[PDB]
Amino acid sequence: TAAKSALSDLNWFSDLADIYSGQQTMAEMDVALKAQGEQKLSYPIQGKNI
Amino acid sequence: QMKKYATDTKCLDYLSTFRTEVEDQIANYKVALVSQMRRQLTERLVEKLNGIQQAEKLIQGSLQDVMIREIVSSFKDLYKSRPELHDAAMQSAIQGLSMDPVGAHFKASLQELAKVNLSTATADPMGTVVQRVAAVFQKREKEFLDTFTVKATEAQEIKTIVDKCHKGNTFDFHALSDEELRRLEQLYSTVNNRVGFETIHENSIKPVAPLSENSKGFVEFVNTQLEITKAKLRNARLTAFAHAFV
Amino acid sequence: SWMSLAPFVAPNNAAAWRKLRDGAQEVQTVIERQSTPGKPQQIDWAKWESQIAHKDILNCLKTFYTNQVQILDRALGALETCEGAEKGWALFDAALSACAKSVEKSEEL
Amino acid sequence: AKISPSEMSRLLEERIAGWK
Amino acid sequence: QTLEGRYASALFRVAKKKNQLEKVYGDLESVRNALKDSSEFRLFVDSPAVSVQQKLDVLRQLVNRYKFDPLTGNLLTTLVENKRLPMLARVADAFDAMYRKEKGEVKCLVTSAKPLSAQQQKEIVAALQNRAGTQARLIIDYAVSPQIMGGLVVRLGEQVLDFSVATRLDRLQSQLLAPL
Repeated sequence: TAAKSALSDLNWFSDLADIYSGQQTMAEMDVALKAQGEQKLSYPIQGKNI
Repeated sequence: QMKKYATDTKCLDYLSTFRTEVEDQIANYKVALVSQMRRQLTERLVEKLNGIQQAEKLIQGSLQDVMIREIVSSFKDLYKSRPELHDAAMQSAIQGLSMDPVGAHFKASLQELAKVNLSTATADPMGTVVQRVAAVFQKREKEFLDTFTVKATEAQEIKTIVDKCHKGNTFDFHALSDEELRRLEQLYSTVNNRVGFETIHENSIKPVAPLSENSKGFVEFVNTQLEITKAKLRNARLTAFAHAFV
Repeated sequence: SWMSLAPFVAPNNAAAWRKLRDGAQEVQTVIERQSTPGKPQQIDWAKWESQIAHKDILNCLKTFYTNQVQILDRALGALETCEGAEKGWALFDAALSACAKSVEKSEEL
Repeated sequence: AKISPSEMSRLLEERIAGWK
Repeated sequence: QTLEGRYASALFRVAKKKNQLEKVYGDLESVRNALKDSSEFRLFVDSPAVSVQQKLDVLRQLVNRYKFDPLTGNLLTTLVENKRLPMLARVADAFDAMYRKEKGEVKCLVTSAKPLSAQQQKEIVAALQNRAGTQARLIIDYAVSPQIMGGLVVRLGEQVLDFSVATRLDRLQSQLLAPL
């Protein structure tokens, strides 16, 4: 019943996961503010655009 | 033995490198996401054009098929009806033993067809081969355009019943609506998925899962702000969908 | 280098770590992929304008394409030059200090 | 590709000539 | 080329020179009619338990009764000694076809119903200028699938000139369903 990792109770693996997911999402939603300027669109519609 | 645990000093450099790396492995993520969107858009358009080309091809195939079938049936009628073609064919063969009415009638109908503008024509069993073939032409073209274009009834419905009833000068927001707004969203997913546009689905974003209490002060600032971005973006989407339809 | 931080994990802190690990894997599975071919798609309308007979809806579709690619390249070159994240980098720094406070304990020996 | 009335019909008309 | 073809080519290429084959042609036609009208001579060559003695005697005496030529007798003795006499009528018809083919062909021909003496004349003169064969003895027929346009076969096998309505029509239709 030995113990590797002479270091004591580690409890900072959760926070790393949380900040990783947070930075990932914050990037994902600082992207789509830019990639959806959406000036105008051109939809082909029967009777009018055709 | 303790010659083992000398590794346990190197559990501190790793975290410095964590902070140094993740602020770069992320800056090389937004770029890849942009290019992902570009790739998906391009592939969507390409598949659309392959489909539309194939449809055009099969249309013209069926067109010439019927163009031949109907001329042939017309000739099979006219021959058995008319007396003159018999002796004309006799003379034709006789002089050929050293033009026939079949090639003549075919060429005549083709020449009379080449300058018809089949769009201006009439119903299916309408006698004249042009009236027999243009029915197929127009009907097939209608069954074509409804699948790689939007229909004017779908437009009129929302344009006159849904969008402008919200608001005018800009068509601002959408909380002023019934639950049937969700159906409009479904309607969105039809149009762009027949035309072949690629718009970002905001809901592909996923919020954070809390793990421990110490993180609570961060996650909320994300998730709250995420809503402030998720709904906002929604508006900047649908206004476009409206301002094509006014 | 921080990916070689596995063996200092304990089974009470495993799934979280695994989540983190798989999270990063997702990112990397994107990036290399979206830089391996580079740009082989690059469609050329000279072909399709000819091969198609309508040339009435094709034009608007192409217009949409060229209107979106401009804004994509815009955002791309724009990001290629805060406070919302420091609230978590503080958690990271606290964890750093804790791990040093533990390694010093296990450097007595 | 090509259009039916003005092109294909002319082509097919050009195609039919043949005997012997 | 065949067996009966062998005897045919033999007697033809041997007899064309001196025999005045037309004489042989007439004698063989007489023999063919005697065959078709006897029913014992047919039996006789079928008659397998007959002595070759009686056969040879019959033939030698038949020389002195009807018209006869020497090469005819040589051939008859040949088909006797080679045990190939029942092939006699077949080789006779082979020789008839051979000689009349040297001189003039007989051809099949089809219409819908009765044509006219005028276009009949036109048909025969056109087929003659096409053949350039001075002798042509034809057939008339009525098959209405090829609607009325005159289809036929000038009898040499590799020329069935299909001047018809339905045939040109179907060939054209199946042609112009081609892609582009």
